[PDB]
Amino acid sequence: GSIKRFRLKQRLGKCRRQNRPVPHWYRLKNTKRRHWRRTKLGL
Amino acid sequence: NVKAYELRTLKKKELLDKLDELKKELSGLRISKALGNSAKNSKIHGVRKNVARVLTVYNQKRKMELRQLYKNKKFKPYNLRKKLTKNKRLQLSPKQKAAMTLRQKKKVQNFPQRKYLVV
Amino acid sequence: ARNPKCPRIVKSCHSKTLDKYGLIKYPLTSEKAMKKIEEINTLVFMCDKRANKKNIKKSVKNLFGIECDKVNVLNTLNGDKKAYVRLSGEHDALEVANKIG
Amino acid sequence: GKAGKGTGSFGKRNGKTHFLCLRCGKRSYHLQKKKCASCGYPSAKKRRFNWSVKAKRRNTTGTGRCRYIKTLRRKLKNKFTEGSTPKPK
RNA sequence: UUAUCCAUUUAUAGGGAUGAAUU
RNA sequence: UUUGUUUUGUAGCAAUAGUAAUUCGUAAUUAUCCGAAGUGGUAAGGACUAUCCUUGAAAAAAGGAGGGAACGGCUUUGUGCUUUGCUACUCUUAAUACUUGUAUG
RNA sequence: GAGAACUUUGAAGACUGAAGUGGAGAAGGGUUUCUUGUCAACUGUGAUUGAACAAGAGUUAGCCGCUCCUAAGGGAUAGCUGAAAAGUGUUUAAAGGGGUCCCCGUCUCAAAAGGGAAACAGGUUGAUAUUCCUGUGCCAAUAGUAUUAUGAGUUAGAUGGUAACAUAUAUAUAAAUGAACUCCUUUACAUAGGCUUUACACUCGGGGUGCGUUUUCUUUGCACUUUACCU
RNA sequence: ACGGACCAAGGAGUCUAGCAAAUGUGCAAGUGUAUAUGAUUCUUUAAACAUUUUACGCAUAAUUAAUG
RNA sequence: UAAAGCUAAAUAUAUGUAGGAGACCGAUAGCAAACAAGUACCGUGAGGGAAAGAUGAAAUAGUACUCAGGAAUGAGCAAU
RNA sequence: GAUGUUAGGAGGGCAAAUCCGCCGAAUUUAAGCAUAUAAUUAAGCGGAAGAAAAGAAAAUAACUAUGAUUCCUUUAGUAACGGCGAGUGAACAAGGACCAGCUCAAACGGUUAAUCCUUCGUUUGGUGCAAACCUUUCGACGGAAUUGUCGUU
Ligand SMILES: [Mg+2]
Ligand SMILES: [Mg+2]
Ligand SMILES: [Mg+2]
Ligand SMILES: [Mg+2]
Ligand SMILES: [Mg+2]
Ligand SMILES: [Mg+2]
Ligand SMILES: [Mg+2]
Ligand SMILES: [Mg+2]
Ligand SMILES: [Mg+2]
Ligand SMILES: [Mg+2]
Ligand SMILES: [Mg+2]
Ligand SMILES: [Mg+2]
Ligand SMILES: [Mg+2]
Ligand SMILES: [Mg+2]
Ligand SMILES: [Mg+2]
Ligand SMILES: [Mg+2]
Ligand SMILES: [Mg+2]
Ligand SMILES: [Mg+2]
Ligand SMILES: [Mg+2]
Ligand SMILES: [Mg+2]
Ligand SMILES: [Mg+2]
Ligand SMILES: [Mg+2]
Ligand SMILES: [Mg+2]
Ligand SMILES: [Mg+2]
Ligand SMILES: [Mg+2]
Ligand SMILES: [Mg+2]
Ligand SMILES: [Mg+2]
Ligand SMILES: [Mg+2]
Ligand SMILES: [Mg+2]
Ligand SMILES: [Mg+2]
Ligand SMILES: [Mg+2]
Ligand SMILES: [Mg+2]
Ligand SMILES: [Mg+2]
Ligand SMILES: [Mg+2]
Ligand SMILES: [Mg+2]
Ligand SMILES: [Mg+2]
Ligand SMILES: [Mg+2]
Ligand SMILES: [Zn+2]
Repeated sequence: GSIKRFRLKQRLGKCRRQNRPVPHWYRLKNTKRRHWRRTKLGL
Repeated sequence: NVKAYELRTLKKKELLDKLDELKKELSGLRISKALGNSAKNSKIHGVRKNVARVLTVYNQKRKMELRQLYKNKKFKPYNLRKKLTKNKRLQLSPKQKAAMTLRQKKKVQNFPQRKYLVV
Repeated sequence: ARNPKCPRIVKSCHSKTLDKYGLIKYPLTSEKAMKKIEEINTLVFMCDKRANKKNIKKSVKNLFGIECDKVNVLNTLNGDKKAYVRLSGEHDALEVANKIG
Repeated sequence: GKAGKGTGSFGKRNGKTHFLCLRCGKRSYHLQKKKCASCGYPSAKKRRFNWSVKAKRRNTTGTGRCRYIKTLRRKLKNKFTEGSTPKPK
């Protein structure tokens, strides 16, 4: 809820970071995307 | 863009001073990056590398001095001790392994495994 | 009382524990932060997740001619800390902002 | 009864029985029991079973960078004495 | 009775003739 | 020190804040903010009364009491203790200055 | 806007009807929040919308909680069991604290609804507010030595009051000797019934402001008239 | 009566142990060189070759609970 | 010659790493996994557990330009 | 005997294919099933190593005798066991691979523990650029040891 453990918060942050799409420039030298409503983190 | 061989000669205090300066520079770069800028965003990496090098040099120096301090004297700090696989450490020294009982030694001395060319 | 003939471990290496450089990571811009700087003489800094309020204050003191009245901090969901630093009335955050770059 | 065994009942499903688990990081730390279903956290052991071969394989030594073990590998081959650099120049 | 077993407590004076209570 | 009368104050917070206005300007002024009472819907408290073969947690923490251990300071002499001479002393808040790790969250 | 029944704005007409699709929270969720974009797919019709996609941005506390205490309980210490793994928790223990040697004494976890140091009001953001700002407070700390002031007591420890009991109002009621060792009390408690007191809420009558109705009628209908902790 | 909407790919008497008869082949009162050794054997060589300058199997004899 | 002990060799290895192989398999095969595979995802949990290779010699030839389109796309007398 | 954050040390966990203990089934086969069989197997738990374990005869034989273990070829699908059913099932010899033996206890030595260890050292060497190792003999101050170390077989 609105009162999380610090560790949990960190995990959430990490997940969020993971979520973001490939920086496009790489493509010139993702399958693991997630949606908060369809696949749960099961934390 | 200072390299290792130039830093080995410098006194520790001087090295420290250099390092602090480098750190300061890095901080500035970071600040710039944070602000809407992309001018010196690629310079930072080099600076970081330099800093790392400096740190390494200083660390090595520190280690050397420590080693000098703790020369012989039976026991030594576990870091300065010859770090090797635990099992190996546990294991008896080759000499120890060899060490036979007195009678056995005598026997060995008396009748060694001689070479006896057979024709 | 301990009386060790030789100390177990001697980390002769330069301290790993975060100094001022690394404690305080960078000033934050952002419209919010700019507003803060303008209206309430508060400087916003991204800082190490493991920096304490005292520590941050110390860093601030060291990194700039600034004195801090109060420091509020929060953990961002990017795994960084945001420190809201209110400066004492003697200082003008704007001028100090300018100085910082 | 609206809280029947199917859908009605699934609505009352709130509150973790297992959390993340320090040591394994696998959400199998039974909170109430204070024991990990996968590692047996508090028990000074890893809790692995020869009847769970797949499980064993998914958690063995080779899974996860081997921070130190990897570094050590090849040392034997080298057989370099400990604390020695190569000759300068 | 000493092995053993059970109980009791802070293991607290060897057996008989509707206040306070301590250095 | 007590009695009589008057003027104040939304008891301080408090009007500088709100709200409803009215303007003037490209934010400021002004005027308002208070006299009577009923309903008993909530909530809390109080004193009670009744029910029980049901009598309805514990500790951290705090307070009070009994009890009467110990007993001013300084100077000198002998081996913390004893003897001799002198009178501002024992408290207590707040402030301050100084060392000791940087003595407010 | 290429394109609109389902994007936005106005005007109607309607519903939800304080047991609300309204405010706050908990569990669970985890960036869904917000701004600027924006439409490949998804948004079972469309869609320019979106809880979608993209880029950023956003969560500030001594006082609100957790953090401390114990509860049902749990994990362990000593043992003792058991091949061990585990099962038990004083059953035959040399089991840290308080005072000036004695006197106590399993440890630790377990409540974000039990117990508990202390915070309120206005303002502010695109998104945070008892957390930021302005203002006013409160609580806990605060080493030693030395100065200071503040008042007590003495010339080793006040007084009043018949009594119930009261008294230090110094910026601030700070100060009313007290050790060991005890004894209490607070913490600290069920349910039902009514009765009372306060509070908010609602209402009524009047005055004061603005708005509404006016073919006719109405000294009229509605709105605002506010006041926090703390002392 | 059951199975089959359709199509593409996958999809089922195999492999080893010992025995058997069949037949092929070599040798034949013998046969099989087992392990293992040896080599002027070493990409193939984990095969091929060689068998110490009375091993054992099965067979050559059967029969009996059995000393035999 | 029990009720004390030690001791290399031959021998075993479906684990790990590193080599070398095949009358082996050839992307529904071969490890579950030729690919960001024990990955995504599912399960409270013990666990379960995929799909998914190929342009060309060369993208240092990955579609220029013109026209119609809101745009996608389409078409070209154009183009690799 | 407690006690020590005393000085110096060790154990714990991970990893298992081979390996060594324990502990321990059932499906299954017997055309049922109960002994048997699966199987001294799987799982469980504990422990090692590059191998482990075994090993230097309280061995086999009945010979003209062999001579630690292990492993292979063999004995041998044999002796034997087995509702004598299903099934199970060695060993000696023989041919090899490899071959390695030993020391404690006890006997003896008291004209004397001849032993051992901690700490502090002392000075010749050999390598290496260093880091480090590698050896060499020599005494102190402690202890341990007479409830027995060391030499002798
Ligand atoms: Mg939650
Ligand atoms: Mg859902
Ligand atoms: Mg905070
Ligand atoms: Mg059910
Ligand atoms: Mg539960
Ligand atoms: Mg006003
Ligand atoms: Mg719709
Ligand atoms: Mg209605
Ligand atoms: Mg209705
Ligand atoms: Mg709503
Ligand atoms: Mg939104
Ligand atoms: Mg649609
Ligand atoms: Mg939007
Ligand atoms: Mg998104
Ligand atoms: Mg609180
Ligand atoms: Mg406690
Ligand atoms: Mg309890
Ligand atoms: Mg237990
Ligand atoms: Mg607790
Ligand atoms: Mg509470
Ligand atoms: Mg049929
Ligand atoms: Mg059909
Ligand atoms: Mg079919
Ligand atoms: Mg086919
Ligand atoms: Mg034939
Ligand atoms: Mg042995
Ligand atoms: Mg495949
Ligand atoms: Mg272990
Ligand atoms: Mg058994
Ligand atoms: Mg059967
Ligand atoms: Mg059958
Ligand atoms: Mg097993
Ligand atoms: Mg091992
Ligand atoms: Mg061995
Ligand atoms: Mg054999
Ligand atoms: Mg035979
Ligand atoms: Mg058997
Ligand atoms: Zn775990």
